[PDB]
Amino acid sequence: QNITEEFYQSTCSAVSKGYLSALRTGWYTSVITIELSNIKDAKVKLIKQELDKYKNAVTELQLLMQSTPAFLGFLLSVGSAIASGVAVCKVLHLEGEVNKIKSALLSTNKAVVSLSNGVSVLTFKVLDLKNYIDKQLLPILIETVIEFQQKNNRLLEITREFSVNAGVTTPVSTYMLTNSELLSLINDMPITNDQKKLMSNNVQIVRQQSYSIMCIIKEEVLAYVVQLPLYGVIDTPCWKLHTSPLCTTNTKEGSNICLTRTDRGWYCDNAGSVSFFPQAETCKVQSNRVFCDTMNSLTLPSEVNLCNVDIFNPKYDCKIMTSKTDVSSSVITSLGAIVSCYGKTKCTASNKNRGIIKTFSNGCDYVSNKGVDTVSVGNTLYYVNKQEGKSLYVKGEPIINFYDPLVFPSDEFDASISQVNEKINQSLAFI
Amino acid sequence: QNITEEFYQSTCSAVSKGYLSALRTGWYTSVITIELSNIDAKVKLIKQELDKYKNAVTELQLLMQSTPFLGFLLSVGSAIASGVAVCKVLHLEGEVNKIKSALLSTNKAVVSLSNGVSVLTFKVLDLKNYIDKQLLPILNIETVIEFQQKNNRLLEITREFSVNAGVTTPVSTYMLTNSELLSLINDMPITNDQKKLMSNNVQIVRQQSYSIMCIIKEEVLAYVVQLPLYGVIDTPCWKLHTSPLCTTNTKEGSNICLTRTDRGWYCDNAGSVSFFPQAETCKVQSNRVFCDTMNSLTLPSEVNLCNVDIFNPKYDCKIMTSKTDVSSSVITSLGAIVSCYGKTKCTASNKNRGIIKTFSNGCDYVSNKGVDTVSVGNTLYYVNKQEGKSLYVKGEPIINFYDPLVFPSDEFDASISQVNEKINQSLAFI
Amino acid sequence: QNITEEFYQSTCSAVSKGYLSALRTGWYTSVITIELSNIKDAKVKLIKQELDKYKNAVTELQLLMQSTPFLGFLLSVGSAIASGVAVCKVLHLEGEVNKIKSALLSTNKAVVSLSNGVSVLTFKVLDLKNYIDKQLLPILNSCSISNIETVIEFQQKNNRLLEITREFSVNAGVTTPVSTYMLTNSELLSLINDMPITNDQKKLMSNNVQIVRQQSYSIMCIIKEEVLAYVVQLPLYGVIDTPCWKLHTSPLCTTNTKEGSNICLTRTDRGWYCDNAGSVSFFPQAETCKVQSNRVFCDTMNSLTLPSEVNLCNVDIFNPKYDCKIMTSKTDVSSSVITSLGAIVSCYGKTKCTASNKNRGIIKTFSNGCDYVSNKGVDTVSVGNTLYYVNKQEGKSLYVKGEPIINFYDPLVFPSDEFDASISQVNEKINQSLAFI
Ligand SMILES: *[C@@H]1O[C@H](CO)[C@@H](O)[C@H](O)[C@H]1NC(C)=O
Repeated sequence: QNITEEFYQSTCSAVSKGYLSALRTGWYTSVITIELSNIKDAKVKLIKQELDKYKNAVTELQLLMQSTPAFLGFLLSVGSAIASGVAVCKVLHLEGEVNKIKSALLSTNKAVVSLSNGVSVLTFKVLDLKNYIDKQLLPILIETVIEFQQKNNRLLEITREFSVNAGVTTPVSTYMLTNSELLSLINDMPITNDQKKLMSNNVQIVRQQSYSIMCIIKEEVLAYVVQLPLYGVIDTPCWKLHTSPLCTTNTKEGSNICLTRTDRGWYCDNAGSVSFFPQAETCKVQSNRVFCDTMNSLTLPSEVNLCNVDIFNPKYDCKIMTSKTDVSSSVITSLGAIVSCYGKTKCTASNKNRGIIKTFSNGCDYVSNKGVDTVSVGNTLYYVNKQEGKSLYVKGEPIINFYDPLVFPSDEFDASISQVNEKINQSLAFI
Repeated sequence: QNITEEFYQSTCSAVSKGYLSALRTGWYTSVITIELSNIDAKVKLIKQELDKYKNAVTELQLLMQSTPFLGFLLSVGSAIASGVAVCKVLHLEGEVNKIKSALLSTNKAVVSLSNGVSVLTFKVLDLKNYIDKQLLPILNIETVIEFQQKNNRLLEITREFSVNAGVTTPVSTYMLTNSELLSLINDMPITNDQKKLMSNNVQIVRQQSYSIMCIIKEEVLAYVVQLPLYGVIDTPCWKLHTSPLCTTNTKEGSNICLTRTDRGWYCDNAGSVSFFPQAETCKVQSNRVFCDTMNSLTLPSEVNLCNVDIFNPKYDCKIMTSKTDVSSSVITSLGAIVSCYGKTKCTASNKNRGIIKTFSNGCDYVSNKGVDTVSVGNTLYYVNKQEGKSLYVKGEPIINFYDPLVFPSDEFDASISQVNEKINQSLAFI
Repeated sequence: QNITEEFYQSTCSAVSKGYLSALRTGWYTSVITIELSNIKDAKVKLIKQELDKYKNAVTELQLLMQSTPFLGFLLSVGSAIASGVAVCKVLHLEGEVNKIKSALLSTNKAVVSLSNGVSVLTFKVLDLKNYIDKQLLPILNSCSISNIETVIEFQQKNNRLLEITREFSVNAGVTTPVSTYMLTNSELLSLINDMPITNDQKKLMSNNVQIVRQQSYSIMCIIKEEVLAYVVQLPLYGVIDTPCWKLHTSPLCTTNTKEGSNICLTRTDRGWYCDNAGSVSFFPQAETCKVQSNRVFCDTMNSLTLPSEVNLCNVDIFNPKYDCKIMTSKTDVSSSVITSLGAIVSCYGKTKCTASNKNRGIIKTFSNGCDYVSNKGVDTVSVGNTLYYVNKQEGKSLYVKGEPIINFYDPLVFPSDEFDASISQVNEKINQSLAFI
């Protein structure tokens, strides 16, 4: 859609608006099964070599079944992403539970099984090795050799991925679940029509946010749980907040005070509140849609958005940190770049065909990506995002000029506007 | 075994007891060798397949060139230093020849290196034998397939080493098969109790092992597999869960917070306590916790007193202060800690019965008995359904003992005594 | 070369000198293309099974094309693949793939001038349209082919496409390091050789191809007009052979008997330092650099540009030209730092801190405070219940004797728990506390 961005000179921050939400709120757990076979000349020797790989893969999966679960980011909660999948896997260890799946997939490769614990799970049979080995390889004991290696390949690959990932893999590979299997799983998933179209148009993002959990191998059946994301929040407004240090620009070194907004990250409207994602690298952006997981979020009142327009508003205590580290840095935003230039650092913005077109002076400034290709801060070169969108420069006096350095708390790790004001009042009273 | 858990309302923390230790204290380094060879429509497939072998050897030669809350207090070390030491020995003249001669008659031998380390040495793939007897005279489609199967493991080993800078972890089944690993464990010069432990957790051994690409010389490809030795076994371990503890005043901006920063895994070890500040560095198998002592801090055993009496004089319990009253939850072994502040909706529900506990402002705790999920704001967390008894130790939140006008807020890494010291300095000025 | 190291007892820090720089400063973007074909008995089942893998890989690549893209907290925020994504955005323009398609008609290697002006080297590393249209089209248009060699030849020919699709699928279309399937050694060396760079840069990249792979990105881009194109982003080393040094720091605390009365001080400016264009490139997280013997490969994106006077903090932490960065606390836990030619040991409380030889046992027992031991005769360092191995690399260590600067401060007014402070900031806070008295 229409992505916009506003830079606030007063607080050295920028907000990118125009995004749509796709927040993970639930999990769909499906049981993927592979039917195995009960096993007690140069060409035939190749079959036994390939058959030993099958026997080793089963043994490795048995050993694998034993060892298996069966800025403000430090404020996040502690949870287990695969807990719902582990619950389905625990049920499969009950007596007769695997037989239910085995009987449901006797005539077809796709059925809905109601487990004993009550969970109704869609179950696939993606590879039938019992059918192949018992009917094609059992009576014998070059086309058979080649056909066997291709058919047996998927079991070997699934075993390798599970082995080097403690039985839990993410993203879900095409060997764990092919595109046709995943798309058909999405189509028959008991979800909204908006969710079906969303997941179908973003199959890769679904893979990256899914888990494959090695579960059980019993009664000639290998079963693993594929945990797919359910996006219960769709098409609500999201915005990304970029922050950078804001310092005074006094010439004499060591007399400068700094202030940095610590509330950077992704913000999305969610159920009357705002889901705040402090580590923006945990979200995946597709054009104008941002895919996040609510497990990596903090639930904040919607008034937190007021800190972008008025950092001194009384309705929300805007979070900042203070220091005297006036080092130069840059933040590449969605439609531009924030440049915090201090000291003797060379800060420029250049175009690919013409060289330097803007020289940044001391302080915090901003340039849009229109006509700009790269930004240099010191000895480092940064490439700006070339995505289309309008940027708006909101002129304002840097709020750091409002503070007296003699009483400014110049080392607050995780403070706020009111917290700094309270400390100033205590220091001024002593004077 | 018997997993128990105690929640301390006074300090907003919980301890899960009943675990047994398995701490990595040493390394066993083994030298894994693959013997290499110095080098029609159907033969065109062989020459294409032979180039894959030739490129993998060339790639390994280029690879040989490139030689191999309180977590910020951890020490700086190299996990593969012991394996690299063995790899440095293999570059000496005649050192590879000893391994080459020791594996002439068998695929498994114990070689004493020049530096003194006695290492078990495997020959897992013999390509010189295959190439010299079947492919040398030729330069039958069955031979082509036989070559691809024999050469497959070398391509995979080269592939894994290439995208991992020559050091891979966990050790894949291509670096070391289960039979090779089990036989390596069986002939390892360790106790029979340690052999059974490593054999019953071979995958965990893989996850805590390293494969170090080493040398390719004199028709021999050698890489070092570094297996963990668990020198601390079956000592008591406990996990400490912490969550922010804040006052619950209605008027915004007048609240102070306090959080115990000493969360993580704790295990008894040689008269002291090994403290693992980042609990994600340990692997739990039922009631046994596998950690690496390299990710631990050695603390006096009196650190345990912080759970029963945070104001005890024997240990200065570590805390951090702030005014960030955001709501959060911690899923423990047998329950969940919920820090609910402001206007946040914090509840605990059953899937068939709905909400059974509504958390009020402050720090509280719910056991997993009858509870399936915990909701804090817009986030849903699932509790552990494992069986075990929880004990709720009623207590006045210690944050109520402090005067907010002199309370040192925004202390990044402080302690009980350190906060008291700043309060006395602030009170004296008044 | 000659690696040396100096330990400063006064500040509980060590500097390792003698390294040479190889800093990533720019990106070279090349377009790697694979020409694909438009496609409408026991063996025919094998060919169609292998043909379905080709068709499934193309579909997966299409879905993949749809979804297209101590002081480290002070580092700048950027996108490492922005330059490659910018080139990939150009390839979505009409007729842009056709230009590449026509430019690689006669050769497998050509320089294409894009519409926006960027000149990119373009490779054709695999021609599947040539194989399928000439060998597989007549067979399927009739069936029942009788020599099995064609089936094996097809799967081997199709193998590289399957692997590239697999790596791109489980990595969101961006892979790093660049595998040999994305770009073979022969392809990479020829790409390096024809890269319009200095001969010094060519020799450096050729002798360290693995580091080039590890510092490169492969970005899946577009699949259109029977052409699969992905962008490989290779590192440009614009800073070469300048002096580098690594600064190791450890907490420096007092050793008072009464518990809880001790103050601590730690230099926070640890990391890699390299001379660069009159300033110093400072890499606070040293784990982001790769060391090859005595050459250090870093990426400037993980660096801060500091004035060269920052080096004065190693010889005189109280110098007036640069405000040396420190942090203060009262956390007297024991820890160790393994340096290039030794080990720093901060031993506090009742912890057992020793340095031992495997054949000779303990040769140094550390007392309370911060000390240092060289790797001469030392194999391991033990702090508490943890064992660390020292580097056995040859080199001279110099012990710069000095009284620990923490003894210069009065604990009653010492500003404890300063998360990110400095020498001057601590002095300023002390002066305000002393004025109140
Ligand atoms: C302050 O000093 C007194 C003794 O003078 C001591 O009892 C107290 O614990 C100290 N701390 C506080 C917070 O009062």
